Amino acid sequence: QDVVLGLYYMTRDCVNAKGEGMVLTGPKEAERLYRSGLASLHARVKVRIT
Amino acid sequence: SVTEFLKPRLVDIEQVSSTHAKVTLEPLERGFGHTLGNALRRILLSSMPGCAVTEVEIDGVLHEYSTKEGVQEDILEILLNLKGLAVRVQGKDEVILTLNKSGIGPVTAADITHDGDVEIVKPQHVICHLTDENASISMRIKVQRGRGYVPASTGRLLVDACYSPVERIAYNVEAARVEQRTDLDKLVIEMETNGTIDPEEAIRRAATILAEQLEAFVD
Amino acid sequence: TEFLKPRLVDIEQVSSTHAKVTLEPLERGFGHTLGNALRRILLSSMPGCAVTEVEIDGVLHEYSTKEGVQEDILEILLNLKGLAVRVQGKDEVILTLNKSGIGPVTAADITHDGDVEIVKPQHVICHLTDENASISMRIKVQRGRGYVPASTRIHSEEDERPIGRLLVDACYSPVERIAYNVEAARVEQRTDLDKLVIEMETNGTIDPEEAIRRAATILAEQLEAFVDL
Amino acid sequence: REEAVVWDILDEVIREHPVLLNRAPTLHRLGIQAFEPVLIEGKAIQLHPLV
Amino acid sequence: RVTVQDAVEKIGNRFDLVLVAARRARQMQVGGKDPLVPEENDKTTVIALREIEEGLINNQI
Amino acid sequence: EIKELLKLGDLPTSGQIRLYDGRTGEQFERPVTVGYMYMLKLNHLVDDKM
Amino acid sequence: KPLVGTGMERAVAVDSGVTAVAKRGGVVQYVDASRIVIKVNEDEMYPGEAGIDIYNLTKYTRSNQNTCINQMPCVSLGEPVERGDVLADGPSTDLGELAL
Repeated sequence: QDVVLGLYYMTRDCVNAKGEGMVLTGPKEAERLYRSGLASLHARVKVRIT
Repeated sequence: SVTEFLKPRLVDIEQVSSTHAKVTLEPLERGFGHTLGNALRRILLSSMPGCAVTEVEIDGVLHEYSTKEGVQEDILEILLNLKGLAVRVQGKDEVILTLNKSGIGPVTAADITHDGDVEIVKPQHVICHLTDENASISMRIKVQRGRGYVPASTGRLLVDACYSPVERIAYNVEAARVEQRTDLDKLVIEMETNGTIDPEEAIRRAATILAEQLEAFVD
Repeated sequence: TEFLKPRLVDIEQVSSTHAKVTLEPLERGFGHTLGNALRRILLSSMPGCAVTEVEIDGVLHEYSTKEGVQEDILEILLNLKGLAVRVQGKDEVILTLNKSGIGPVTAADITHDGDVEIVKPQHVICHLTDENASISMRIKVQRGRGYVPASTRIHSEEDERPIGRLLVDACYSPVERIAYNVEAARVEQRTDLDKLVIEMETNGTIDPEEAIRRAATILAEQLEAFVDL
Repeated sequence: REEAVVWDILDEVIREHPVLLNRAPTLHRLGIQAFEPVLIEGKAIQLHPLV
Repeated sequence: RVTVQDAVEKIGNRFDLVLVAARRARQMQVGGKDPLVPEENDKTTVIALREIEEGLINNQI
Repeated sequence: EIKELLKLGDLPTSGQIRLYDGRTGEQFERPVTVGYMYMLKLNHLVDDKM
Repeated sequence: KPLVGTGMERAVAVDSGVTAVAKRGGVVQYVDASRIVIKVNEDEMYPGEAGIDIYNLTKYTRSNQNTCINQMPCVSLGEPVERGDVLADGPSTDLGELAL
């Protein structure tokens, strides 16, 4: 149950957020963006993916 | 005992790539695996100095909104892909470089006008692909010295700056033991970095940044 | 490269036990990075000074009782565990205590020394409650760091202690809570210079002007392994 | 005597000897399972959360 | 390493993998032979499973 | 009436407080409940069963 | 003490008989965590008696389940007490409230 709670919380979208709407080159700088507190985790974004 | 706390040695450089390594320390006193792992994390990911691409001027554009033809991927992607280029600037605050290429095929950072004063530390970085018998593109790329990661908050095209060379850093603490107790911490630091600097030395730079703060308190 | 380095500009010993200290200026993030590192170090690793054994004249084990005293011997040990003292250049010392006649017994009754200094004379050990009543006891203090429970300690001593000693659990670490806070301040006509405030509650044996430097020292030497790699 | 060597021996004995944990009742085959042990200071059996 | 499925790809009956891993581990522990895989001071339990990974064991041997 | 008592203390009447994680000093997202439950040690303590 | 209770603790701890309860009113004459002794007042004394109620408290002893049961004083020397006041806490009580 707690694992799924965490994954639900991690993957929601909140229509207002810090750092919302920018475009990123990958998960790693997604993480740098999260961890430094520059973007909120459920903020909307576009990323390059593979 | 009273002021001779246990000190680690590196148990390994544990190296798996030139881009990424898993530098592990043992033993650390209980709880110090965070107190250093995260402290060096917060240094490494946000306050390491370095040089990065900062602004772009492709030939004749006001906004990457304009999807100029002759290129396969549109200017929004060229703009981020040029953020992907790792660069070294020697002794200067900001430096502009010029790039051009012609003929049907890819474009690479190797095609930049390499000043030698500046090193493009990964030339084989593809920039775009060209799509007509007449396809050629020419642009100015600004590179700048700065610190950390700075978002797009502040014909020029602005872009976020990746001044810190750390692509990712992560750390764990885990059980370690000696002959009579197991409440001590191991620390694993894992990091991956853009090739400007080797990681087992980037951390030695960062440990210095942190050490320099303490220099005014240490007796 | 533009890093401003800190100095520990100011201190406020708001009480005989509580104090504030401030480190100023700091760059981006370093207010947080030191702010938490020093809190976590100050809680784990400041050395201090604890009672460690007690011998009371006529008692035999922790669970007994003494005629004419208001506490079971056990609650005397729970009281002395909280007693805190400085010691000057010593790894340990023995304190004698004597009292007779009705009324409280308090740390002020310990046979004082120049080389021991007690933070709070009024910390109370028991009551005496009969006209002829007495207690005499030899409290042994040791320096140390962290916490060491007596069960592991006697398992670490490996000789057999005599009948009629009592053992207490050791709680050396002298800081009871630490808080940190970060804010901008007037320097060089510029913004984002953090005045770190660290403010602290203690058992009273130490002063921040040592404590923050000692914590910074511990950090500075633990960190050597990461530059010596 | 629990001498200082014995743990470094133990951490060689056990180093990959599966031990079988089962609750009771044990309704179905998944109710006995084997795990590689790792040593602990306390007295509880530390089980994996998902299991 | 622990999951034996890649050894079961080679001994397509899973019961025969226990009979073969035991037989081979006995040739090591009891019969006095030594492994064709590089050992890492693993138990014979693991060495014999690591001998299926080299693809050089079946119950002919 | 609980709110009224919490207001008489100088306490936050939401009952919740923002907390930080002592592993990093990061703030938790959204406040969390904090307060004085009563807890009993039960007579099933472990060394009596190991 | 539990900080939140129901006010039934003031009854369970007394009626369960394990706190030592003042049989007659008076003043505390002596206390030492083994004895408590009460100079009962003459308004509740019986005429030929010395007029002094000792309470020898039970100290560390096994419960039937091996938990200890040491009673401890709650009074002070010279303090007045009234019939039915708690003189000494039981196990799991303080000031006569239940306190598990």
